[PDB]
Amino acid sequence: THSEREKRVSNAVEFLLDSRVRRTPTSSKVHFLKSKGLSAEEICEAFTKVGQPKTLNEIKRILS
Ligand SMILES: COc1ccc(CN2CCc3c(c(C(=O)N[C@H](CC(=O)O)c4ccccc4)nn3CCO)C2)c2ccccc12
Repeated sequence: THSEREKRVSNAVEFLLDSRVRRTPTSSKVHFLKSKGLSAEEICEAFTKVGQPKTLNEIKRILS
């Protein structure tokens, strides 16, 4: 069964794949994901898993 970390990342992946979401800016999505309890590293992992890679620095800059 999945760890809580795995559940967060999986939920994020399914989110980032939605067609409406894909049209929403990166910054809004990153703030959203942080509101669901994802760390910057977990957010960065989800973006890579869907083939929309972002640097960790980019995600950190949004969250700062
Ligand atoms: C920041 O921009 C937005 C946030 C939310 C929504 C609403 N839903 C879009 C589709 C969607 C959502 C969610 C979602 O919020 N899932 C959970 C919520 C929960 O269980 O608390 C979740 C997502 C990410 C991380 C953790 C949990 N999942 N999916 C895909 C499967 O339907 C949320 C948006 C819809 C259109 C465009 C932008 C959206």
